[PDB]
Amino acid sequence: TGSLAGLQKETALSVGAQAGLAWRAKIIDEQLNKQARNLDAIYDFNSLVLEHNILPPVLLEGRNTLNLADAQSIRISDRTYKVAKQAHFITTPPTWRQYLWMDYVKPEAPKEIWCIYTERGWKNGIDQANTILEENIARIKEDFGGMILYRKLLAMNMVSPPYVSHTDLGVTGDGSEIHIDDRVLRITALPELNVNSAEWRAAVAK
Amino acid sequence: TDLGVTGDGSEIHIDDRVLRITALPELNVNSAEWRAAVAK
Amino acid sequence: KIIDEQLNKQARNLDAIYDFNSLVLEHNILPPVLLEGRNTLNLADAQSIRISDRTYKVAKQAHFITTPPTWRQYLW
Amino acid sequence: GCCSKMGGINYCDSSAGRLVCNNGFYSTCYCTRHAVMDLQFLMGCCLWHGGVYPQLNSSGLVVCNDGYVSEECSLQ
Amino acid sequence: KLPCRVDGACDATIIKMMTDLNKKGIKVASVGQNYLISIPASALFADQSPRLNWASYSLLNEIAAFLKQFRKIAITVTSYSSKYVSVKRERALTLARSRVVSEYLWSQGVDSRIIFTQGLGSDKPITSYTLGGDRSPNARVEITFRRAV
Amino acid sequence: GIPPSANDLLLHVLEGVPPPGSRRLVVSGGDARAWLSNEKMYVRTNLTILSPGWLASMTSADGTHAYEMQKSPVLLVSWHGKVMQLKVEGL
Amino acid sequence: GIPPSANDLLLHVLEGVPPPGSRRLVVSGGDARAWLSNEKMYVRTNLTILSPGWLASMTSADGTHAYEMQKSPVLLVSWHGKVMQLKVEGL
Amino acid sequence: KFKKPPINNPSDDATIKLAEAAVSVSDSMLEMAKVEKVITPPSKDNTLTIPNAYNLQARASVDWSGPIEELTARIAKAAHFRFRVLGKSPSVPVLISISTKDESLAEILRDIDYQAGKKASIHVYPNSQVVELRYAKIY
Amino acid sequence: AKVEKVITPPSKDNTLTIPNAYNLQARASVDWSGPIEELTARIAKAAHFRFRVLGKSPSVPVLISISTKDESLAEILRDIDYQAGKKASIHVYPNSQVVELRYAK
Amino acid sequence: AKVEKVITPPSKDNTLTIPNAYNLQARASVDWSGPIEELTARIAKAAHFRFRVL
Repeated sequence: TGSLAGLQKETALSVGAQAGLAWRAKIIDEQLNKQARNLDAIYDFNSLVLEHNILPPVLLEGRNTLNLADAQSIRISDRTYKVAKQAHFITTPPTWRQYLWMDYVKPEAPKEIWCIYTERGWKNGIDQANTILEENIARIKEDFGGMILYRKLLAMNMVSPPYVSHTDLGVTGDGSEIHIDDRVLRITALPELNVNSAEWRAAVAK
Repeated sequence: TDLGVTGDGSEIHIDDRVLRITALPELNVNSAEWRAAVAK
Repeated sequence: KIIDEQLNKQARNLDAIYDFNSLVLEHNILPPVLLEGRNTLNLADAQSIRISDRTYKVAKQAHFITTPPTWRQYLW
Repeated sequence: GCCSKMGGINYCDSSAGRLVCNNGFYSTCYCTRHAVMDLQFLMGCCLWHGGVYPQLNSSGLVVCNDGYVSEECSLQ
Repeated sequence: KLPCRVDGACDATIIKMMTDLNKKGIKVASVGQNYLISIPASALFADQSPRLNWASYSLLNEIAAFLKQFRKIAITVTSYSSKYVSVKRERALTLARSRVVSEYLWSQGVDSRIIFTQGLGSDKPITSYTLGGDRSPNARVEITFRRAV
Repeated sequence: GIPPSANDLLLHVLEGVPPPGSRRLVVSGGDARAWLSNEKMYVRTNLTILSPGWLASMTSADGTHAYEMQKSPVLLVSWHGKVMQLKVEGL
Repeated sequence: GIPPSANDLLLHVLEGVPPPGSRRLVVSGGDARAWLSNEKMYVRTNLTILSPGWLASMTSADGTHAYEMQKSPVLLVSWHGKVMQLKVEGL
Repeated sequence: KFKKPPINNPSDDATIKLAEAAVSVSDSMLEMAKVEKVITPPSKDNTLTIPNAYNLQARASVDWSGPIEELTARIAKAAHFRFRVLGKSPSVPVLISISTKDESLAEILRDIDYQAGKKASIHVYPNSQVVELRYAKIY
Repeated sequence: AKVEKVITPPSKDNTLTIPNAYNLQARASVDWSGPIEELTARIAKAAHFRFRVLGKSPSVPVLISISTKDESLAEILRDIDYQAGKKASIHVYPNSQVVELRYAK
Repeated sequence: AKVEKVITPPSKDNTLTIPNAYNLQARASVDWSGPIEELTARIAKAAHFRFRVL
């Protein structure tokens, strides 16, 4: 071990990690509640909804793509576009509390080297809660950015808008139950990317 | 091989290029085409 | 450990000496490895021998790469 | 003592991975693991390979994930 | 097992070097993340010649020991002088002074990537009192950089 | 036969969302994130990977790179013209 | 095929009578009643439900709303321009 | 003594991460709004539909996160105007979110009309002193 | 490297120069990855020039990629002409204010 | 290198493509091991020249 002249406990982490995770989750929830109106101003899902209360789809973009498939051959691409999620009817707009709110339940179910390992478990729990919050922020950022990208591609005429057909029935029903004005709404064409590049429109900003 | 805008309505690629090497390097056995080098 | 410290002290000279980045071909292809032999004799058995003046052999073949090799994959 | 001969530690800026003192000066101490460290010496064997393949061996041989055998971690 | 700080650096040592340099007479300034070291030419060179004194190497060692405390990418060394004969002679003098100063600084162990050198002659004076020669306050060398992260 | 275009998980790696079914890896020494899904590493960073070699690559609009490569406990990166190493745990 | 028009239990929810075979749920924080019949909540209130999303809705003449939705232990409502939460117990 | 001027309260890493997300959300919105403005140039403004008059210059600071009709009725009642509704309200309610500080009632009504979009419209008749909210001919 | 590198003299460099008209120094902000003709027509319309095409479009169109935040229209046109290669060329006539996209035979 | 120089004699030099001028004579000591664009941009910024990418 070193030179020739030199030749010649585990439960503390487990009980600290849960308490650190719960405490950091409570502090994160309080910090989220302090900034409720700013988050509502930033993640405004309500003003991105289309005409017939339809949530816009989510689009993903990649640039400068290379793939080494095997030896002797490679495949490269300039840009790529993908439809990650598809449009559908909604009744309510989404909110940030379904993405960012962390779960808090108070743990009420509980010395020479005990303190340092309890502190190590405390730090591990705080780091785990921070990682969970970072992943939630990345998820909500992706879901907002795809809806922004859909509007930009619709402005540059690369996606098709959804198509809505409505049928108006009159006074329907039998003698035991009537409905006065019935309308059935159905969307018939989902949004999709186009491959005919001759109809794409460019934008030059002065 | 140069491909333009390829794909379906759910995923597109703008400019595709497929590169493939066709002949590996090899020694030649015809000694009549070798070139000598004299350094002054 | 001592050899690793000696390798770490002379790091910037090793990249200048074993510059694999300057030998890469046009389409990011690593060049092949060739081996050379001179003045070769073989005694296969009695009453018969075979001699050659020079010999050339391909040891490894060219392929596509994304990154050049470094000396740390060999010497560390 | 990180912010010595200053006003003490204000907070950990995790965007840069550094502590901030009570004046407007950045501290030299790290406070996140995702900070710019000039790491040049790393420990462990089967480095510059896939790592240690996790089988338990009857002999003292250590094999990497790409089939290479590490003589340094191998028992004699 | 991971390091807890950048090696060979301490905030108290940084404050001590800044206080000692400002007490002796070398100007050290910091605005935001930019740092400036201003040095009079009489404390480094002879009378209007690009020859260093033998006793100024201790000052250059102190400046190098201050410069090793930070992490940085590019350093700029700029030289300014006064009017002696013409503009060509003073421009060549300032370029030679910046070359010698940056040569000794690069010989010492500063961990920078690029060091730039320029000599502007007498184009940018900081004081309207221009009666002195090499004792004038507007004959100087300036070392500027930005602290990285 | 036409070679495959790319892997579609790299868009989620570019956005920062981990692929489903993967597990996290601990990266020290720099600003990078890594995940392991199918005995392959997926790395999200804005540095330049130099030594170990990658299989596929994508780039975002703001300069963030996404890599697909084999598993390895060390990465060699260039930060601002200076070469350093990143250490990967949890493999 | 033509989609179904509505659920006829919402008329009884609007009147205030619970559906038969259901069970009561406890609602705190506001003026609302809830019942659980077929792993679905039926909510009678005059507030506006914002976050969780409902499956069907009816409205009475005096401004009372009836909702059909999936079960959830929390409701997000708007009272008079202010956003608050309602707690649902007994699920 | 060496100091630098910004010394605020200590920060939280959660707020740091939220700020890092929000800056990139903000400049994505800025780029996309620039592209949309370049592609489609607007030509008409709602000053013709909503003109100003006397006793519409009383001011208000408002923070509202609910339906449009109650807020519009409160603005009309404070402006001493009659309130009229045309059309039928949809089953999915029209939701607005307004957070201003010390601006005129005409500007508030114009911002509400702009945020309503394709679902509702606001008209003001100063001769009859009438604020009208009309719903869209949709569904 | 000195032996291996081959260059060209600047006298016979086949690259479009700056036309230095007054209307072509206006800054722009372009993000585009597609056909050359639509972007060139939009640049001409922003620069208040006329736009004309001589040649025929191939089966596979010429694809360019321009992504800049603050750049002049003449520099954008120079980058477009460089990225087009041997398949297309862009000529600028300022006396009769027109741009011309000429395809390769 | 001697064999390659004997086989292929070079004929052109990049002085024509990259000429010298005033304020390109400031000096620098550099130790760079990365991509070309950032280093070229730093050299152009120190030389007070505009930077263009094609």
